[PDB]
Order: sequence, then structure tokens, then C-alpha cells
Amino acid sequence: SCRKFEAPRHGSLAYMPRRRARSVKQSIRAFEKDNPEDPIHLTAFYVYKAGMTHVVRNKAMTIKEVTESVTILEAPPMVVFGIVGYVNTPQGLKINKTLLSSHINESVLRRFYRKFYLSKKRMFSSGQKELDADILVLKDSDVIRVLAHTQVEKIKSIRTKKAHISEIQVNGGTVNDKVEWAVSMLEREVKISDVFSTNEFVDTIGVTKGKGFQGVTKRFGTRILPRKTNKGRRKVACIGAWHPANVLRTVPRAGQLGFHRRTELNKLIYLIGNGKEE
Amino acid sequence: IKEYRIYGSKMPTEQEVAPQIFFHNVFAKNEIVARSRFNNLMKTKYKIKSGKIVILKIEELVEDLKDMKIKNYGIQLVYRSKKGIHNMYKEFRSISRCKAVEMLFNDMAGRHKAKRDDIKIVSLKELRSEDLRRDRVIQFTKDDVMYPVFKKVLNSKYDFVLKGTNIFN
Amino acid sequence: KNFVQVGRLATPRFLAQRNILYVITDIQDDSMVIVQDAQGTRKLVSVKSLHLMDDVVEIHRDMSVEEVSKKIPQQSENDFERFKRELRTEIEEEVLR
Amino acid sequence: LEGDFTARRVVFLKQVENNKALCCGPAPINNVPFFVIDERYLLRTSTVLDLKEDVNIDISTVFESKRGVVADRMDIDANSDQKRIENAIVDAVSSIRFMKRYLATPFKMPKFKSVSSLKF
Amino acid sequence: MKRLLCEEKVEIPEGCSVEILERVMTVRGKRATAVRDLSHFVLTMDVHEGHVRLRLWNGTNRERSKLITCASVIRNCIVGCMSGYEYTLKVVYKHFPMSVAIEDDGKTVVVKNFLGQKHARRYKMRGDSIARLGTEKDTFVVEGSSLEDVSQSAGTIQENCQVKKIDSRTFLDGIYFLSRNVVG
Amino acid sequence: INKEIIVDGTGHIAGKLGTYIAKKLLEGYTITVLCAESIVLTGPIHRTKLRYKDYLNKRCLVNPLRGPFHYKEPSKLFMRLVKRMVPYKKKRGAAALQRLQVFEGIPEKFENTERSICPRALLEYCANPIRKSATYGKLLSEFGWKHLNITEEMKKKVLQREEKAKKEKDARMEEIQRIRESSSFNKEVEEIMSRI
Amino acid sequence: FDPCLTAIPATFISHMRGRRIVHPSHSLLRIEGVKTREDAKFFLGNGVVSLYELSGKKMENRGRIRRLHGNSGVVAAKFERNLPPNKIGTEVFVKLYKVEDDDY
RNA sequence: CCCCAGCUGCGCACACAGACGAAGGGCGCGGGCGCGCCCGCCCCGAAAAUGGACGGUGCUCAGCGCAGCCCCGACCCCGCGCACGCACAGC
RNA sequence: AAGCGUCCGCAGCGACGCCGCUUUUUGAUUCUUCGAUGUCGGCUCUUCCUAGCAUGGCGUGGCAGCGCGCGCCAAGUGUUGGA
RNA sequence: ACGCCCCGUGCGUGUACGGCUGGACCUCUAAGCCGGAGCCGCCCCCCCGUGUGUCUAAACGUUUCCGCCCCCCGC
Ligand SMILES: Nc1ncnc2c1ncn2[C@@H]1O[C@H](COP(=O)(O)O)[C@@H](O)[C@H]1O
Ligand SMILES: [Mg+2]
Ligand SMILES: [Mg+2]
Ligand SMILES: [Mg+2]
Ligand SMILES: [Mg+2]
Ligand SMILES: [Mg+2]
Repeated sequence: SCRKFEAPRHGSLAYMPRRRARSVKQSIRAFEKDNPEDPIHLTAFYVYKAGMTHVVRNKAMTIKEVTESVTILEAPPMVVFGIVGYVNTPQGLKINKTLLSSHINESVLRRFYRKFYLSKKRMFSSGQKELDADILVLKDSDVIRVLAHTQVEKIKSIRTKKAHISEIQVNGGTVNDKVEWAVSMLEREVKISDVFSTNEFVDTIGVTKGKGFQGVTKRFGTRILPRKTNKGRRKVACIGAWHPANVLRTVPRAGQLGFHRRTELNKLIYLIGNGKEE
Repeated sequence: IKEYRIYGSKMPTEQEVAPQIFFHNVFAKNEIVARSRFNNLMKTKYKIKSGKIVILKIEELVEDLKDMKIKNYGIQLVYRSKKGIHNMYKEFRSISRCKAVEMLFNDMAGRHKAKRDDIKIVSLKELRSEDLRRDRVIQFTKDDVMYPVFKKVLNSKYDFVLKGTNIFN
Repeated sequence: KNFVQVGRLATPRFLAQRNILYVITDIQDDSMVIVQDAQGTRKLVSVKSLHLMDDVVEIHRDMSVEEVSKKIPQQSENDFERFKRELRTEIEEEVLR
Repeated sequence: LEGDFTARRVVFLKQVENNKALCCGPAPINNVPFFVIDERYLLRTSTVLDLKEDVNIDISTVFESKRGVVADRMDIDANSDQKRIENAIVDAVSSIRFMKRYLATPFKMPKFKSVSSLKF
Repeated sequence: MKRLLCEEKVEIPEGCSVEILERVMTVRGKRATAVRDLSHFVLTMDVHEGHVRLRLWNGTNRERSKLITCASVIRNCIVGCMSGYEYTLKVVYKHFPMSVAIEDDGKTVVVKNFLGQKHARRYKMRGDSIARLGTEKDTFVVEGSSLEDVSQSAGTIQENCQVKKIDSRTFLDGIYFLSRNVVG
Repeated sequence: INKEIIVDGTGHIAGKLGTYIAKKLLEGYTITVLCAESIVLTGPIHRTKLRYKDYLNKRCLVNPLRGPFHYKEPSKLFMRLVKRMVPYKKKRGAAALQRLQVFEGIPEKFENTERSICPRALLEYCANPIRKSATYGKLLSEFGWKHLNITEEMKKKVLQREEKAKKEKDARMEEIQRIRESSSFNKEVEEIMSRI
Repeated sequence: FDPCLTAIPATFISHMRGRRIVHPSHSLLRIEGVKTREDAKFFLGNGVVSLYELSGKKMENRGRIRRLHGNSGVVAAKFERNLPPNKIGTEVFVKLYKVEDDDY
């Protein structure tokens, strides 16, 4: 029969199944819409979370002083070392041509090894006579992305020399000029100030803090059962009706909480600065 | 189907040596339905039931289709629906009388779901073009009528063929 | 666009029976039509069962069977003859080299 | 159709006892010796040669080709009357223009379109 | 009733050429040239003897009704591509003066202060249609080369600028059709 | 026997094409269906959309990960049609389904191939022109298949290359015909038959 | 010797069956090019062979086209050994000579 | 088509219809009778709870009707052989 | 559709009657279960239906506005704290 | 968490419905067309598993680094 008092569902079904993320680095699943009248620019960057503080800012409406929590994302410049071109196929997007630089350093080829200290470092032994043929087929692409890696050794607090590699879409005009910019930027660093600016909204993609196997009260916020409850209070009591004779996937069960991929929209950049300058 | 003229009478006895001879013109599938449609009319017009009927003659009325033109036929019929019994008058153009009633049966079945046994024909008269009452059959009585074929029809039995092959023409 | 009219030549719609000529002698309705064979026999057929040829023959509504059959235009293989046929193309492809 | 030779145009001579048939596609022309097979395995074609000679030959030693076995028989023999009646159908094949190529060529199936096309 | 043949022809006047291939029609008139697709009709379209002929064989009353609309849509496309249509619209208001104004060279009409509303109702013009103010004030006229794009462009304004959610008997303000006629 | 058929899907009624496809598949034919975005569903489009929304509504409430899967491509939706015209749970029907490959448009693997049609399943043969109809790509482009325009553009570039090669090939059929009719060729031919 | 040189290939499409009950002694064949019942009358009584391999060794299972089947030129054949349902969809070769019901 | 076996013709219907239904209705279409009736098809009336059932696929000539010729299909019937029973040229 | 509704059968109602639907009531029955299917309510938690309460779009009024009534489409999101 | 931040807009089919043109004298309808719902579908977001692209490797089944991975060790 009908439940006596109605209430919203505990937790979103949009994020169920709550599984662990497949990686710690998340690739951009969707870049912004490429506008040919826009100038050539990159669309993403890869930063590292340093910590939080709060700023005080004047909120003009009369002026009222407000304080707001901010968070500081350390962004060493990313080195562009490859180009990936895509074509619009009736099955979707397809790799048209991958063009790498002749130089791949010890940081970014640490990523290609599981145990690097025991390795022989022979990845990417790799001709420059085929560049113009590879640039020409790359000009036939529909979507141009650069292969950029992070410079994780520049942080030095993270005991990680192994770099994070990702594709960043080159948005601008006339795919000819996209790869002419991209071959210019091979083995060059891209600053965070070149990609973003202050008071603009960005989307952050990352993996949450892992909480391990958690019960339903933390995982979903279901009500703790009363004090008299035999066999446990931090539960959902009825996990399903008699029919259907299975448990639905919509019922909150105990499992993995945290270490999920999350994309948060419209995070405003308050300040872009350098950690050395005051 | 076929047309039958079935002659019959009461079986002659010592009391009635020459009974009155009757005949019925039936459009039937065969002679056994034609005997059956004759026996009901002797049972219901007169009171002669089928045990006391002798069927004197059954002949197939067949037309000579020597030069085979199309005649017009006006058919007065009585058909029984699920709801009642009604009179209808239908006009057809056909080859023979026995083909025109086949056009009657396929039309009453298509338009009214009247089965062949649910239909009794009052009269079938071959008509002039001037005496036709249906304007649809009048259109084809005009000389020099012409129309094209717009339905596609295949020129063989095919399961799969290449694209270039003509199949309709 | 070939029309169904009296005097329009026709053949059976099947390709294996295209050797037979018909001529439309009378029109019943949208769908049925009397055709006359070159052998003089007439039969009522469907319009869908015919493939209309391009030619129309000078026939009017009430003509005799002999009168229409005057105006209809006039219309096997062995293994050895098939061999002689296939050998002809056998050499014909060799000359083109 | 089913013999040692099994796609070879030959000519038919005589029907023999126990359901057999004497045949010789002439050994100069198509390299086929005298043989007897079953009567049914001969697919009949419409063309007949004009052979007037008597075909009552000394069949006692002729190589009989069975159905499935492709057993390699011994080569050609003395051929007392076989040489004469072979030359009579080489005489018959010379009168007709392309018939020499016909008996030499192995049989190919006609491209099927109907069973009327399978008349032979 | 299934007549054996229903036929009507549309007399192509002098100065325009009509070309019909596989039930699409290209008219080349003085005012504009429009290419019209009539393949939703099941008809034989041919232009012969200077009048486009539509013929229907053994057609039902449903089909020959569609014969006539194909004839009237060809009549309208011809004199739209020859003369051109224009629709006249009267702006009616009791209390608040509506101000209609054209932008984008007559490709859009703004309507402001409709019933004292702040929201500016813009209405775009479906292709090859031009709006301008009426020579009489409190009127604007939309004019173009096809009756459907003219009467829909005017028709959206007559549909959207009525008064809804307040009583339409007491509130009579809105834009209405006055007169519908061809150019000249 | 050449038991490999390449079907062009334009102008075909879907379930009527699928019966002749599945009956061939169970007899050992390997069928490939091209241009599956143009396979036709008869009737007006709104009835066909309600049939699709009825399909989308059916899912496992307990676990839709194992529910009735809903296909937005015309190729996988047409594959789903022929899937149940064979006995696919048995090994004879699943083996037959491995001989289907259904594609939208013409991929360049199928450039210059020889495409077939099922004329008993054609829309111009079966349907009345009074009746409405709609293709798969007309339906499914409003149900999440985003690739209608890129299919038709790449379809056109294949058909223009094939029309180009047909313009070259039939000219070679023209000149070979004009050569084989020439009296120089004939007396060359009767000279060889003289020597045989 | 190729089978397609002298014999017409026919695809083994089904056994003779009901909707459910299957009688495997009679195999239904579809001869190529044969599309009508009167066309298949040319092949009544004709021998038929199904060629297969057992441990790489070639075998001939011989049969006779026994009766017609349907209106579409499908014929029913009875072989020495019944055809397995594995071979449904594969080809068997129809001979051009008649054989008898006793003697294949 | 699953699934053995279909073709030739003539009609009719468009409603996610055929594929549960009433009273009462429908300038919906097709026939018929004297604007009103009648007959077919369709429509409205016609709303249930896991997602889902003309059996499914699907079908708009795979629906609703008819005709012609054909085909498939039981251990039935027929014929033959064998087993067993009988009072046994057989049943 | 008798009547009511200022006049006005149908804006909205609607008697006297009649036709249905539903299985959310209770019976009727006794088909399943008596070598047992744990019997009310609540708490908890999920889902579904629409005969739609709110929220979205509308049509209608005996709708001036404000409001209220009647009807339509739509089951997305909601539908509380207490004696 | 009792604290703080983000959940923003869009696009499309098209419901009811309003319209346009327009037939069988009007007519939103029979053909066609326009607009149109918190619905529906995309987009976004999350998950899945299959693919795509790139990189890389010696000897004579054994030697063994020839390419590596895994355990072990630490965090
Ligand atoms: N009953 C009909 N009367 C007139 N034209 C028709 C009819 N049926 C089809 N058509 C037209 O015939 C053409 C298609 O015929 P087809 O030559 O078969 O492609 C199209 O222009 C149709 O509109
Ligand atoms: Mg307790
Ligand atoms: Mg079958
Ligand atoms: Mg018995
Ligand atoms: Mg128990
Ligand atoms: Mg229990």
C-alpha cells in the first residue's frame, strides 16, 4: 500500500552505482563548443589542489563586505608534447592522426612505466621527414587536441615525478591554423594564465576523497533507526517489497563512498597568481 | 460459380398424376447447393417439402463467349446481415452472367462482409448503357476511356537482386 | 506513360512469358480488361497482370476476333549449339587481349 | 556423370547386360578409352553422330568404370576391333565442324536460369 | 464516387516559366523565383501548352480534394512569384499605446507596451518576407513572394499578441488582420 | 553458390526486409545491410514514435543494467528486428545472426561493391503512396542518434565516387561493344574458328 | 573432380517436419534456380550426394530426391544416412541422373 | 520470419488499429434506401498500479472480407513388414 | 434531460431512469495453502498507477480585476509538524 | 554539520491547445505548414565494457635481460 508520509529519495540515482573511479587523473569528457570566430586557445588545464583559505571581498550591490571560502590550486605550466587529430565519423569521433614530438622526457615517460626504477626506459625511441606528411593529414581533421603533460616535479611536495598526460582541445578557427599553432607549441610550456583568467567560471573535474566501505547512513543519509532497534540502527529497515521478488537498485545499500569522479560546474576563479611572488 | 436452371415438382402420385412443374434459376457453386436453394423455395413459397420433391432436370446455363465483349449487368439482390435482411441493387460490367455475380459476391463481401450464402439474387438483367443507374459503371461505358497503371507489379519472383535490374517494367 | 486503352498492346507481366502478345479489346473497370491473343483467344485478365507495351493498335470497341487478330503484329537450344555459342565468346575475349 | 572420367563428352555405342552401356569418346580425340558404365550416368545430349558400324564388340575385357572409385586402370590394349570403330567416329566427327572441340572439351554445367535452360 | 479522371489546369501567365520534374515545381516569376515541392500529393504534374496540368486517375473524393488544393497552391505560388502578397495588420488598444517597429530591414517586428507589458515581443519573418509600417498609422504591413510565408509571418503576430489569461471580452487589445490582397 | 548478399537499405520496409534477410541467414547466407538509416517504417511518424516510446519504457525495474537494451542507432535497431526473426537463443539462430552486419550509410569498405535489393520488401512495391512512412534516421535522430547528417554527407561522397567509376566503366563497355561490332574484330574472330 | 561440374548445388534448408516434430529421414533441399513446383519436377527421382569429411577423409552420402515439397521448388530427399542438423545451410549436390528408391 | 507450407485476382479500413467491452454518439470512409435511415470498416465513450505481450518479431495487401488453384500437416486412414494376442487363408 | 440556475435544459448543476468500469471497501464462494505462507498498526525505505492535490501549458465560464468554477494534456518534482 | 561552495543555461521532437494556408459556402485538416507543457529526447553529469590510436622488445623449448609485469620493500 502507499507509504503513509511522502519524502524525497535518499541520494541521487544520477550517481548510482557509486563505484570507485577508474583512475586518479580524469580525462575531459566534454570540451566546450569550438567556435571558429573565436581566437585559438586551449580549453582545459590540469592543476593540483593545495588547500583552502578564505578571502574577503567587497560585494557591491551600497558596498557590503563579505568573506568567502576559496581554494588554491597550484598550477605549474603544462608542456605540450603531442597533437591528436580527430574526424567526425558516423560512429562518432575517430583518431585521424597522432603526432608526437621528437623529445619525450623522463617525467612524461615515467607515466608509461609501472616500475620505472627497474625499467630500461626504451619507450618512445621513435624521423622528421615524415612530419610534413603527418601535419598534412592532421590538417584534414575535424577536432584538434594537443597532448600536454603536467610538470609534477616542480611542486616537490607531491613525491611524484611521474607526469599526468591528457588531451586538451584546441578551440579556435580554421583547423589549418589549429595545427599550425599546435606544431609551434610542441615541447613548450603553457601557463595557467594563458588558458584561464580571473572572474571566469570553470568546471573542475576530479576524484573525491575516498571514504572506504560505508554504511547507508553516511552513503545516503537515511534516518538512523530508533534506540530500541534490534540488529542495528544505522540501516535501511525495509530493503524492498515482496514483489518484485528481487532488491531494486534504487534501494540504499552499504558500499563504497567517495573516490568518485565528480564534475562541479561554475566554480569562479577569484585570483590567478604565482606562489613565489607576494 | 455457375448458373443452374433446376426443374422440379411434387412427386406424382395416383391422386395427382401430373403435378405443377416449377423451375428456379440459381447462381450456385454446384448442383448440390442448387438443389438446396430449390428445395427451400418449394418449402417456403409452396408447402412442398424436399422429401416429396422430384428434381426433374438440372441444366448448366452457360453463355457463349464467342467474341467476348463486356456487357453491363444490373443485379437486384437480397442480402442478410448480422443485424437484418436488406435489399440492394448493384451494377456490374462483366463477361458473362456467371462472372458478374462473382463480382457481386466479391463486392458484397468486401464492402459489407456478406458471405455467398447470405445473399439471394432477385434478378440479374443485362442492361444497356443508357439504363445503367450507377455513375461509376457508366464511366466505363463511354467509348475511348483510358487510364494508366500506377501500381508497381514485379516481373518475376525474386528474393534478392542487384539494384540495376528492372523489376517493375 | 502507357495507358490502358482499347488497342494498347500488352504482354504478361512475367519476363518468361513476354513472347506472348496481347491487345486490349475492352475495358471493364480500373482493374479488369479483355485481352486478345494472336491465336484469336480472348480472356479477361487483370490490369495488374499485364505489362503495357508502348504501341497502340487501331482497334475500336466492337470488332470481330478475326478483325483484331489481323492487326496484332507478328511475333530452342542444344548442348552442342550452346558449346558453339560459348566458344564464340571464348575466342572473343581472347582477341581483346 | 559418375565414372572414372565423369566430366567427358563421349558417344554411346550399345546397351550391355546387367544395366550397362558401351561408350567410347574416341581415344585420339579426348584420351578416353573404351569403357562400360551404368546406363543412368550418361546424360543424354540431343546431337547424334552418323555411325553405321556394328557395335557388337568383344566386350569381355573392356575396363568398366564404377561409380565412386577413381582406380587407376592399366593403359591402352591391343584393340582388335576397337581401332576400327574408333576411326569410324573420328570419320563421323570430321564431317561436323566444331564437333572435335566438343568431344575434347570437358563438360561445364550450363548457367542455371530455368529448367528450360537445362534441356541439352 | 471515384471518377475516372479529374483534371484541372492552372494558366501560367506571361512573364513566368514553370518547370516540373518528379513532383517538384520551380517557378521563375518576375518578383521572385521559388522552388516548391509537391511530392506529398499523389498526382501527375506536367506543364503543357502554357498551363500546368494536374491529372488524377480513378481517384476517390479524398484524392480529388487533394487535387484541388494542389491546384490552388500552384495558383498561389504563381501569383506570389508574379504579383506578391501583402497582409495588413491593425494594432488595437484601449489604454496602453502599442509601439510596433521594424528591425533587420523588415525581417523582424518588435511589439512593445502590449497591455502595459515590459516584455518586448519580437516576431521574425519567414524567408523572403518584408515588414514595414502602414501608411496609415496604427498599422503595419508584411509583404513577400509566397502566401504561406506571408500569412504565417502575419499569423504568428495575430496569434501571439492576443490577450490571454485576462478576460478577452473586456480586454480587446491585440493585433488583428485588416485586409489581405496581392501587390497591385 | 555465391551466398553473400549486400543489401542497400533505402526504400525498404523494415520488417518486410527482415523476413527475407532472416530466411536467407538461416540458409547459410551472409547478409550485409547498408544505408540502414533509410530503412522505412510505414504509417505516420507519430505512431512510429509512440511505438518507440513504448520500447523505451520497457526496462528492468530491479536492475536496468540487465534490462531490455534500447538502441538509438538505425543499424542496431534493425539488427534487433532480425534478431527475433531467427531463433537466436539456439545455436542455429545465433550463428545466423553472426552473418549479419548492418551499417548506416555506405562505409568505404563497401566502396565499389555490388549492392542488392529485396523487391518484395520495397516500399514503392508494397505500400500505397497515399500512406505515410518514415525512415529509421528520421525517427532516431530525435531519440539520440546524432549522426544523420554525417552519414548522408559521407553517403554522398561514396555515391559520387561510384558514379564516377561507373561513368568510366560503361564507356569501356561502350568501346568494347564498338570494337566487337567492328568488321576488323569479326574477321579476326572467324580466322581463329577457321583454324579450329 | 569438382561436384559443381556436373551436379547442381542445393542447400539443405530443413528436415521434413511439423511445427515441432521433425522427421529426419527426409531432408528438404532448395535447388538453385528452381523456384516453382513444376520446375522441381525435373528433379524428381534424381540422385543427390552430400559430401563431407570425417577426420579429414572424404565421404559421400548418397541419396534420392523423393518428392516435391511446397509450391516453391523445395524438394524432399532421402539419403543413405540421414543428414545431420549441423549441415543445415550447407550445400548438397543434385545429380542429373535418376536413381531408384531401392538403389541410390 | 521464428516454423513445415502461397501464389494469383477483386474489395475495404488508418486508429501506437486489428489485439476484452455497454448504453450513447461521430459532415471519418466505403456501399445502399427513402435531409433522414440502413449496411461494412474506423473513431469517441475506453482509467491501475514491476517493464511487456495478436505467442514473438513485426506487419498499414502479415489488418478486415472474398474467389480461384495449390501446398503443409497426427501414432488418423491406406498399403507393407515385424512383434504379441486370438478359436489364427484373417482380425 | 424533468427541473434549477434573474431571462436561459446543458455557464454550472441535474431528478426520474439507464449503461458501464474498477478491485483501493465489504460480501459471496471455498480453487490454492492446515507434516504452518508469522496474523493489526506504526517506524524505516524503495518503487509504481492516475481516477491530477500542488507545480507547467491550455480551453471554457453566469471569466471586469482579484478570485472561483468546469474541462483538457501531462505522472517530471513534490504532498509537512503536532494534540 | 549546526558551517561553506556548486546544481547554470541551452537544443530538438512535438501533447493539450492556439493559429496559417486550404479543399471536399465557411472551415486548424482531409494534403501541407507555424507556434507550443514542470512531459519526452538530446546536451551536461555518472557508470560500464568493448573498440580506436600511439609506444616498446635479444639470443640458441633453454639461457637470460631482450621488453616488461608481479611478489617483496617503503610510503
Ligand atoms: N491515381 C493517380 N493519378 C494520378 N497520378 C498518380 C496516381 N498514382 C500515382 N500517380 C503519380 O505517378 C507518379 C509515380 O509513378 P511512377 O512512374 O510509378 O513513379 C507520381 O507523380 C504520382 O503522383
Ligand atoms: Mg529488542
Ligand atoms: Mg517456411
Ligand atoms: Mg491405426
Ligand atoms: Mg515457515
Ligand atoms: Mg515468508
